[PDB]
Amino acid sequence: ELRVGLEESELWLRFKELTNEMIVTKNGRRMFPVLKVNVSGLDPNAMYSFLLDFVAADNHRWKYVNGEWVPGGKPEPQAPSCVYIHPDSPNFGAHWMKAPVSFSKVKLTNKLNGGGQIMLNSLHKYEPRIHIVRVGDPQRMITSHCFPETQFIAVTAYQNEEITALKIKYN
Ligand SMILES: CCN1CCC(Nc2ccccc2F)CC1
Repeated sequence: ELRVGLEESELWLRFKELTNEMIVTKNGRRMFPVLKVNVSGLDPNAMYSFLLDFVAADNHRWKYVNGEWVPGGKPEPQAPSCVYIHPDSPNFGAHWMKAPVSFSKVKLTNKLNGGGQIMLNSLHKYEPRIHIVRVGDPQRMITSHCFPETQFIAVTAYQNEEITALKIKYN
């Protein structure tokens, strides 16, 4: 049976209970925490690519008011559906299962300025989503896992001083 497990879930949860925030910039910013998963039940012999995208969680934006995140207006038009290809792609099931799959290099941006960055809209809540794509499959079979522990709001600057502090503490 295919299982994809979130690594460092108790670290994600510490951020999620404050409401998690990820910085977006012109040139793109790496995430902290880093999204990492453990995989079992792939065909060790088969070849697969790992994809990461970010799903919009709400039909509204958010605002940090009196130390509380609250609904903050109508959404911006959906961000362009950007997909990040894990740099080990394509590779054997055995490769993906022998050690946690780490998306350490992905960069979140608020400007389309290339370099395989992911464009997100400031003050919008997103949920990371990993896809496993079997290579050479005439059926183009894909599997999708969502990680609700990893939800965050995209921000141009941290709003919660406690998130600023957690980021420095654990990073
Ligand atoms: C005290 C509770 N806390 C335990 C440690 C933390 N884990 C963690 C910290 C830094 C790097 C990697 C990690 F997994 C998750 C929650």
